[PDB]
Amino acid sequence: VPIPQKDWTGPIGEIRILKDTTSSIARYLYRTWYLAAARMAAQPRTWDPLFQAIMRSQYVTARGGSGAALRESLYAINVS
Amino acid sequence: STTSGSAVIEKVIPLGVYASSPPNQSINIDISACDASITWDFFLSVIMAAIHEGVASSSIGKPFMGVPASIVNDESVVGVRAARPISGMQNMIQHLSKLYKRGFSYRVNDSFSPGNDFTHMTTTFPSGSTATSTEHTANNSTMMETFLTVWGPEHTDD
Amino acid sequence: LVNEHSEAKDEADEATKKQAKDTDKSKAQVTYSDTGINNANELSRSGNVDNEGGSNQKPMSTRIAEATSAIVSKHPA
Amino acid sequence: AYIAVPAVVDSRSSEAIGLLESFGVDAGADANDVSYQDHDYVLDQLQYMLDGYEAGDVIDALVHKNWLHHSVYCLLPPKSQLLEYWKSNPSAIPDNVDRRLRKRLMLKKDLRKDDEYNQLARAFKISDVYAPLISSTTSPMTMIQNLNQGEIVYTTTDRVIGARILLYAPRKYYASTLSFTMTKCIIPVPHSRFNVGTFPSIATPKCFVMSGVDIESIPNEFIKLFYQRVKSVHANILNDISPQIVSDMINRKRLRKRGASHVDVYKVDVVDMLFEVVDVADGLRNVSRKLTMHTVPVCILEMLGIEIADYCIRQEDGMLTDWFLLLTMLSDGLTDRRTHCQYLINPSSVPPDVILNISITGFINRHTIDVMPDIYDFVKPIGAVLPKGSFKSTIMRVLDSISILGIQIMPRAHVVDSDEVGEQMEPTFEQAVMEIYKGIAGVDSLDDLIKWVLNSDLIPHDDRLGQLFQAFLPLAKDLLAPMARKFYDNSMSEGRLLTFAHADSELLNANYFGHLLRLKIPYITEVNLMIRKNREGGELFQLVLSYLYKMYATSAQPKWFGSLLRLLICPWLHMEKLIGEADPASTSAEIGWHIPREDGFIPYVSIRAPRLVIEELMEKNWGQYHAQVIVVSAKAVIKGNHLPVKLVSRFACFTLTAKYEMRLGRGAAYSARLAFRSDLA
Amino acid sequence: DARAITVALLSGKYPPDLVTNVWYADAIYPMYADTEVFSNLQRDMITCEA
Amino acid sequence: EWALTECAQGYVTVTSPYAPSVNRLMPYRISNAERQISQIIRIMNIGNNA
Amino acid sequence: SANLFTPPEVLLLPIDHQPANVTTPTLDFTNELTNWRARVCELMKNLVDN
Amino acid sequence: TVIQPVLQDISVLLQRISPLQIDPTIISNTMSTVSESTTQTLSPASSILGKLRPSNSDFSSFRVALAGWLYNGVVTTVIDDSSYPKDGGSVTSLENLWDFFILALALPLTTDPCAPVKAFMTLANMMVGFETIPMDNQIYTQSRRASAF
Amino acid sequence: PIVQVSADVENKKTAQLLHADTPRLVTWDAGLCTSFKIVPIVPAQVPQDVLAYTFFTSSYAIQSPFPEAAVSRIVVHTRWASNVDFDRDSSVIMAPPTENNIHLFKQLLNTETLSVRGANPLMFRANVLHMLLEFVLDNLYLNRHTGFSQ
RNA sequence: UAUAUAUAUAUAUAUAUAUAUAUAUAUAUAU
RNA sequence: AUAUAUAUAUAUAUAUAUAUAUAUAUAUAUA
RNA sequence: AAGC
Repeated sequence: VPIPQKDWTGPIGEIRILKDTTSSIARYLYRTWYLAAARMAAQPRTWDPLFQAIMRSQYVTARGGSGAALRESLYAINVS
Repeated sequence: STTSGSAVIEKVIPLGVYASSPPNQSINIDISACDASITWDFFLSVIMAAIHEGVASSSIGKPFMGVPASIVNDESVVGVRAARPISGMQNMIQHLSKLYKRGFSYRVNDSFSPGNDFTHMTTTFPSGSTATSTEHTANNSTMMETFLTVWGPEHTDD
Repeated sequence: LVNEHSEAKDEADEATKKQAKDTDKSKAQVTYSDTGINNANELSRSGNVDNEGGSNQKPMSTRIAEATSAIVSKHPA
Repeated sequence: AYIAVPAVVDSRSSEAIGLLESFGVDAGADANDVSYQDHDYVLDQLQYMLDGYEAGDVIDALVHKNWLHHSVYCLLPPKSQLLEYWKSNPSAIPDNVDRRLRKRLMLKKDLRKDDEYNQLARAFKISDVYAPLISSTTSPMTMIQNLNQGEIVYTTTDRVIGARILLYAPRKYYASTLSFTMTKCIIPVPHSRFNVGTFPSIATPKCFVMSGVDIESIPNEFIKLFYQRVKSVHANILNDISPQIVSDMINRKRLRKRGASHVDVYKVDVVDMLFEVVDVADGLRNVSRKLTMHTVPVCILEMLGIEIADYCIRQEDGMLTDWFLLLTMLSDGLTDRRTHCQYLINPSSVPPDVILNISITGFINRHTIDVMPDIYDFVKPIGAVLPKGSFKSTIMRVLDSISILGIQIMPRAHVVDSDEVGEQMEPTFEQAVMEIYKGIAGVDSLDDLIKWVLNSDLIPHDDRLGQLFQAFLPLAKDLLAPMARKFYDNSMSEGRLLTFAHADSELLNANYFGHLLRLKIPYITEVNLMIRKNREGGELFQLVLSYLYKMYATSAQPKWFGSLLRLLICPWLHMEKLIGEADPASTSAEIGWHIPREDGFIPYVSIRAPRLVIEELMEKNWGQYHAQVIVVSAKAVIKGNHLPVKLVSRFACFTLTAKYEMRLGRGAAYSARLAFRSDLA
Repeated sequence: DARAITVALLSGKYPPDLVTNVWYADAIYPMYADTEVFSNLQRDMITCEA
Repeated sequence: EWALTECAQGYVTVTSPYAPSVNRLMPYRISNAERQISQIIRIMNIGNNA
Repeated sequence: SANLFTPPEVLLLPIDHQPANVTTPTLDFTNELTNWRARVCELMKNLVDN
Repeated sequence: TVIQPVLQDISVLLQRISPLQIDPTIISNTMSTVSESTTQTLSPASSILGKLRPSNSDFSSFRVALAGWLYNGVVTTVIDDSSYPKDGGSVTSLENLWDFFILALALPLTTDPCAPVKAFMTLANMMVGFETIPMDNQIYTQSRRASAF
Repeated sequence: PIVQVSADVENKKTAQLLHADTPRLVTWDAGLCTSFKIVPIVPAQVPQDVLAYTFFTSSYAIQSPFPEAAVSRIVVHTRWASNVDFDRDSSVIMAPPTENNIHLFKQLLNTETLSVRGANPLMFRANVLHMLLEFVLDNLYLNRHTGFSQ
């Protein structure tokens, strides 16, 4: 049972806002993620430079990352 | 939601021992092929929009993680098509939405099979990313709550 | 066809520039612009307005051209 | 005189291209009257500034910049490095410095442990020497005002906007700064009577602004935002002027080929088309509606003759004419000019909202837009998704009959129909869909299903269609998807193809490979079905099928179909204006897979371009990409990565599709690398 | 948050050498080059007109 | 300039020319009633929403 | 003036305002909030010593 | 542009006819004093020299000022606002005091009819917060910029 | 078709409150301050067998302030001679009465009307009021001084 | 034959960067 | 007093890059 | 190639 196509707004870049008149159950999922994002972004620790540094360093590990594909992807736009 | 590992010591034994003991009863629920079941059709198109919208206020005009702010086209309202500044998180959301809509490009090099290597286009959610387990848990809880609150009460009469 | 206020300001800049050249220095010691006085209401004579107070966005001759071209009559059929 | 236009302007490049008459301003005799200011670096500075400030206040500050007044920044090093710089070559110290510090700096001693220089340095700050300073805690308005009067503005940070940036002491001293944007080295322009710049300023009561009211039509994002904000704040103090006004003020006293350089072919000019739907059913007329067409390239309008007069768009058959289809096909939809909602076209001649005759009125906007959809990183097969009832046959037929420059772009053999997957099974998908009805209680025949699901107004009940989808989806996802997967896998082998589908989820579930495009149409597709006679299971079945596919599709905004045809056609049509006379032997090229044992070579891409461009293409690493060719009807498969688009050019319009064939014997699977086998001349 | 407000009340300092009439003259100067208020006035007029 | 000087509490000084002008048109003065109407409309928007 | 329930030009505060008479401020303990903090500290001190 | 050559050319004429010679070193050598090292770097003798900048040898401003007297009815000589103390200044700043001194001593040479008032107010501006005077106008305060008069 | 949509999701009250678009108050018109146009209806009976063609003024190619026709009528056409800088995009234009003008009076509430040649009389007043409002709105301009010549 | 634009080779002037060598001063270790 | 290491100042040489000028060659346009 |  899919979400009706008549229940979306115009695009904002790539995203598309979901209306509130929808009969689908997706509305509650949208509301939950909405409130979650709002509460997340309001935390002052989010803007602390150390927190952002920790998040950046989290995925910097000694394990593989498919670097080769990265390399030709960058070469595709003439960057060495 | 727990965060324990697969070492037996760090899990919640009390939860299981309490749940199994009568007169309590337990229901075991698992999602088959969970990663393959989360695509742009239903989930991603909603979660991405919700995250992008629920961040603009508390974050307007600020860079993040090295990602800067940018400007995007606006078409939400009918007729009026304008431009709109977005924060660093919203820039990341736009790019990640592009990636999610396109799919994924898996590269294979079968070492046990000479001449078996190619590229496979797929929409399955990645397993190697940092957002896998947390996202799966969040959607699990949200869908269960939605069932218990709205859909389920409206679909049974006993 | 430049605004009178603009010309008053633009002329001020040129005079200041030649001051610097005359005294072989990058920054002029005496300037005709960026003074304390708020001389905003200043006007300078420009080629934007004619003697009738009208806009010179179309030359006198051309205006006379359209004016008397509408009165002419041609030899009959 | 200053005029701001809604496009990026550069001192050297924008002059070579007819930027002013890319809008419509004639400017016949140059006479060194028009001048251009470089604003690209200003845009880069704006983007950099967006990392620390709101967009609105930055734009507001930038508006007050006087572009006819010359001034420039002067980046300085950090304080500690500034002193040690003054120690070396103690001949640049300004006279404003404390005499004690100046005397101590010329001491010629190492000053490592002076213990008196230390205190002097500690109690020293740059502002003591340089009056106007910016220290990363300064509002942009302050910077704009400081550049407004004075020639040199001193700063200790590189995050500034408004003008160029020069260097103080050599680069060795600057360690925190790494950006190479426009920071001029230690090494060190008049104004014409008219000046053209991208930005619009209010520093003067008569700095003019171009038409600029077509905010939605501005291609670039940053310029669009800038213009929107400017008119949303200072709407009442702007001097709006039209292209005709500019032409007059340029050619007042005088009125009574872009030289020779590299030419891009993906920059096209488009105009808004205004017309109406005059009804002449009797000897009299009507003015029923007034509509607008948005993105119509000028090349098409000049190609097929379009004047302003009383055009009829139907032939004796009763359906629409081909040229009207193409014209509506190249645009971005229609819009009513009274109510600003979207408009859709009724194809059939059914009383409600018929269109038989139209009358053009005029063309309002004109601007140059890029044509590259920007999702074209690699040369890949293309898959287009259109709803059922989208004139597929007519579009295919019209496209096939295009032989512009001896190449016959988009041949019928290089396109695959949506229904082609259907007849791979001996019972096609359609009869299985027909037989679905047996799985529904209370329905005994397909006709019963039709009258059950529709409400006498050809509308699904929005609930019964629910169980129709319930039954139909397993059929699709269990039968059509795998056969589609094999079909697409084989289809990729013959080479690049144009693929049509009905819902994108078909291609997604089939693991389709290549660029994916969702396109919509400015018509009522549903009405296109029931008029089309000679249907198999009845037209109403086709309507229900179309509804099922539309419900099957994903949630994604489909672009206008014109975005594809524009890329397919316009670059070639433009290039014909340049190459239509030269010798084809020199101005032609060919890219293909090389296989050594005359010599094996199968074409991949066809290139047409001027001689200089082809010569530049000749020296490129075409051997970097490898594929496996098997065998006239040969076919190959690429390993590794596909060919990036920029390797071809922003010039040299090429062919989007290709079919694999060997030109004049055992079956071989040797190897392949592609070579620039274009030509000798 | 009570904690934050208490921290603010307990830990406020001035710049080492403060002269108010100069500090404010320096700080306020840019912000009265903004013409948004007049635009708001015109918007307010149109509202009642409509 | 009088209004701007007043609103800045004397911390900012601005100047105006003193000579025959050319009758500029700067329509920015409206009655208090329109401001109150617009203010009320604006209140009713944010009604009961944080 | 867009004031509705208060006279124009008037801005209310929940703290008594007392204009400063010098431009080179120095520490001083004659304040409402300083007295409030002192009284609270004294109350706690009495509570401990009970 | 019409005026500029006339004033400038006369100024050069005065320079190349007057017996007066401008030798900045008279200021320099007569200071020949400096405060000691252990104490804070700011010192009045060093501070004034930096403000004067004796090394610079341009005096067109002085030479032109004389020529301005002959054409009072068409050109008004004034002191550039950049010469006034930053943000009005204050008497608490050693640097601002020298700004007052230089500015006050030079005003009588200009043809500005409002020169005395500017000389008065500029001290009042610096004096705010220590010394208060009554002001008739309820708009204009004592903190009004001096260059505006 | 034309059945419309009014429900709107309005979470962006914050954007409205923080910044509102300014109205476009001042606009300049350099053309004729008129909205009424005289149009010919039937071409003049020239040449004829009664009066020689040498009598008529048109035969000498003389411009006339008024149409030279057998029948002429007055038609409202807002800003038909104006030359403005900013367009208010609310023009009211009719055709000569020999040409049909029904579409103007069915623009407001005839969403149920089927025929293209018909209109519902009961919304005539509403359509007329809308037409008058647009007539007023399209004429809000300030006359501009261009220049003269003796 | 003359003028203009683009590319290549050589020489002169200005700026930046790197390396080497010599001398003087200060600190540490050994005789 | 001698040797080794580190830091600062001055001088000299070499190499590379960018900008301007001069000379020759090739391609295109104009007389 | 070989994740979180």
